Amino acid sequence: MKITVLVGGVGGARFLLGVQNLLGLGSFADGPSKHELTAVVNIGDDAWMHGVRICPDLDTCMYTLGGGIDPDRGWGHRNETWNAKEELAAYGVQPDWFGLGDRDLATHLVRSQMLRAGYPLSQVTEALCKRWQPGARLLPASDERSETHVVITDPTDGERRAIHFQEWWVRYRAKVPTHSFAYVGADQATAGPGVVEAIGDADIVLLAPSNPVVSIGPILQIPGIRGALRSTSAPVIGYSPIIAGKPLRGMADECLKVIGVESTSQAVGEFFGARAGTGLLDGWLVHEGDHAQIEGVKVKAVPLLMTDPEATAAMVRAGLDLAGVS
Amino acid sequence: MKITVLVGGVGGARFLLGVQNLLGLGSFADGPSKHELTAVVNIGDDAWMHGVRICPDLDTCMYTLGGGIDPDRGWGHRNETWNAKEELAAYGVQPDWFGLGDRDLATHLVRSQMLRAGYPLSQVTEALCKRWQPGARLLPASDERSETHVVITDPTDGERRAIHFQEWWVRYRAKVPTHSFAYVGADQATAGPGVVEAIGDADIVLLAPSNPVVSIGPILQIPGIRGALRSTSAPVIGYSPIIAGKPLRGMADECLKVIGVESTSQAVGEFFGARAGTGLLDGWLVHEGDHAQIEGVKVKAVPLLMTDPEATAAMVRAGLDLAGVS
Ligand SMILES: Nc1nc2c(ncn2[C@@H]2O[C@H](COP(=O)(O)OP(=O)(O)O)[C@@H](O)[C@H]2O)c(=O)[nH]1
Ligand SMILES: Nc1nc2c(ncn2[C@@H]2O[C@H](COP(=O)(O)OP(=O)(O)O)[C@@H](O)[C@H]2O)c(=O)[nH]1
Ligand SMILES: [Ca+2]
Ligand SMILES: [Ca+2]
Ligand SMILES: [Ca+2]
Repeated sequence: MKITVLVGGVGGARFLLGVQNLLGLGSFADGPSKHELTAVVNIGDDAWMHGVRICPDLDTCMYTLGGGIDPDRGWGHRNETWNAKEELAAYGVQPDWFGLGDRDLATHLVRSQMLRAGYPLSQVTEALCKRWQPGARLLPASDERSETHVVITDPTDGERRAIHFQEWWVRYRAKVPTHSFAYVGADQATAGPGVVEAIGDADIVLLAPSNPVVSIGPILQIPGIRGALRSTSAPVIGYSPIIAGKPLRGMADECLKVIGVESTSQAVGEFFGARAGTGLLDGWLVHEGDHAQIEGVKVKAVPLLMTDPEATAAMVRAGLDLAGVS
Repeated sequence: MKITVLVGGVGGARFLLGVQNLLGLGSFADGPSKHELTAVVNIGDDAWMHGVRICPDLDTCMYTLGGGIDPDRGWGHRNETWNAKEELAAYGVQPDWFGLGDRDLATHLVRSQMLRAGYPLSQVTEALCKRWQPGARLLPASDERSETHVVITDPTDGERRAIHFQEWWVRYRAKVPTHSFAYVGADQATAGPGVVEAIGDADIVLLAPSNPVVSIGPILQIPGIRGALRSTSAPVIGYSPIIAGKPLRGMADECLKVIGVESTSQAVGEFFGARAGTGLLDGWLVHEGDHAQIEGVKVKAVPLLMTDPEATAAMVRAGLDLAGVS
């Protein structure tokens, strides 16, 4: 009755909604349910901005599962203003690095106050979730700092520099040469409380169809997490993030391009690799029409579009079935 | 050429406007400036709230002189939203009695980030004033903490408790039994950069008609400040904050009664005292019709209402005339 999903970004929050819908959790619950859902959440995008600690992936899961996301825009709070961001721009600090809405900042004020008072991020999340009540256990992949940076050629002096992923995404992406990722702090981090337990005891471990390099990937750089994934008796089912068939055939993933990986279901599959060898996957699900073949990994094409909680629920069901878990 | 004024918040900023209008400074500038205005600003109400440092008196002066104060509000940004505050409330956090505005939060966020990075308050203030361009030098009375505390009878248990001025002023509105004030940190606080020099090199020092107990008084408890005022070659001219029979906005009547001082123009003058003896004053201006007399103190009744910058400008000149300053 126990599911563990590794998540990051808007895509990860959407996948958890599918999981909740399938198992009657959170907003989809009718009576109190038979299953518990644990999310291991990326902290690679977390940063200190304007003296406050911002954790996007944990916040997006928490807001999404708590029913706080504006349905029209698809991100942020309902009835959101950006007045504090406006005054910051007048002050001269750069505030486009993250949405930084007024309602959003309240979360940041509360979290930063707890962190300064000695509460670890996992407990900070528990405290916020008492209000949001997402219907899932949102575990930060670590309580220690592990921030995704991008190494660029700085155009002001030609030097290699690491830039926080969020600054790279708004300002430098596609505008200067970019050489690699750095996981600043990862080597000094331990897996967050209950993360290795959640991976160890699960009936199944699901990799949401999030960005492989910068959403799932950074979770894997946290010491101990990869080991828990390679050892657990639970089947490990991955979902491909590559959806073909778009107008003009789509665009390659920019973060995959940094590490030189093609934007195909086959390449992302090899990226995570086979548990039978040195990799992470037992199963790899791809969208209708797509193909992959990887020595040791069971691949199945099924509809992989998170159109709505009901479509996402079907996708989760295809994961359980391919694992052989009920 | 050089004016130094000691100020509180709304009263202090309004008086500073009169000085600027008289001397063509700031928003009143109309050609090359011939005088420089320095404000020594109360830091007694400064507090850490929701993890950010609030400097009310410094901000009011800065907002007012910078044209960012909605006239109807009297303090705070114009077109101000309280969304973040509403969210803070949704989260169940304390203190819930103290409203932080969305536009106002940006000031606090920038100040807090800089103070935590090792910047002193004087440097933070100049940094903030580069945007606002107040047309005056806003000197925090100290860069060290010097916070006004209040001894009350707590109405929930009948026990004596000390509380920060913000709780006394904002939460209870001075309507709880109040026994004394404490200037916690004043003896340990060094006079802020340029504050002693501003008092020393001034042609005239003006005590603005701000709260005497909780606005001007707390400045005078900073050991260096009091010494400079009785030491400086400049005449020291004070303005009574009490208009006999004319209740003025604020709680100067409540704060005077705590220290056992009568609410009359003569009484506040006596509180500040005469430089000829143990005091600070050379001159004391009271409203037309009021009668006062302090041995060693030149007293003159003049129109003392800050209805608009021009009336205040007159009030400034009445100071200069009574001093004998051009
Ligand atoms: N398979 C699949 N992937 C999706 C779908 N919607 C979004 N994605 C993936 O979700 C990823 C979004 O990155 P994510 O880790 O969630 O961070 P985000 O940009 O904040 O959403 C993209 O790489 C997409 O390929 C979907 O319906 N199906
Ligand atoms: N003489 C005089 N005093 C005034 C006038 N308007 C307000 N005040 C005084 O200004 C004081 C507030 O100044 P201050 O302490 O700087 O304001 P706060 O910091 O916002 O409380 C009040 O206690 C009033 O007595 C006026 O027109 N004339
Ligand atoms: Ca299509
Ligand atoms: Ca004040
Ligand atoms: Ca000190």
